[PDB]
Amino acid sequence: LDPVQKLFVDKIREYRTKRQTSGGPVDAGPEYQQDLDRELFKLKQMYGKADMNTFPNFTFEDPKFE
Amino acid sequence: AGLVDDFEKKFNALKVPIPEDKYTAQVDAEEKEDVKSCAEFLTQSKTRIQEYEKELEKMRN
Repeated sequence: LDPVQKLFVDKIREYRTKRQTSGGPVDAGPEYQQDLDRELFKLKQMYGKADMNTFPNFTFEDPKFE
Repeated sequence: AGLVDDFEKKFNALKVPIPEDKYTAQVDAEEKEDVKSCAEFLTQSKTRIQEYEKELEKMRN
């Protein structure tokens, strides 16, 4: 069935129409960004604000003795 | 993937120093109470053991 898979089609032609439009808050309106900023900030919370985009450096350290 | 690769090259390249420590004076805090063992009772004891065990024979007679 391809009235069915016309509609798999029909959405998939807007797989391509939107995907080759752009997609995001695009073909779609601002809405996405207005969350997006906050939701990706939550990801910043999900890692802590330890910059998930700077290569980390590492501890050089000593425990105690006498 | 510039980030990945940046960190990838960095990780591939990334080689830690090793830790800090400081009580390798314990090596020598040993040698002091390493001569205490020696001097004090190394020598004392041989000396003392000599006269005594020797001191067994003659008074065993």
